[PDB]
Amino acid sequence: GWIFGTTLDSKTQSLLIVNNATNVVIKVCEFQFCNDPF
Amino acid sequence: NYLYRLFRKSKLKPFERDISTEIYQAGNKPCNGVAGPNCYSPLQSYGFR
Repeated sequence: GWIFGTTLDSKTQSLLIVNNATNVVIKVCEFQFCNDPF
Repeated sequence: NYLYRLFRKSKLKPFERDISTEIYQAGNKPCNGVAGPNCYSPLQSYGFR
């Protein structure tokens, strides 16, 4: 996956294209907790 | 209830949106979240009558 945004900080808008082994692979919402996941 | 934005440092590329609100500054001294001197609210009501 790849995390897109301008400044994060719940001020501008972000994008959260990810990928997994399930069927729901793309999940785009306004989030701020995704800083450095693994 | 209806609102518009009239203060922005830059322009808008077509088909884009901006829902954020802040306190605009057009001087050297920053507002730092204070809406006082040289600190404008960029979102202003239409005031329809």
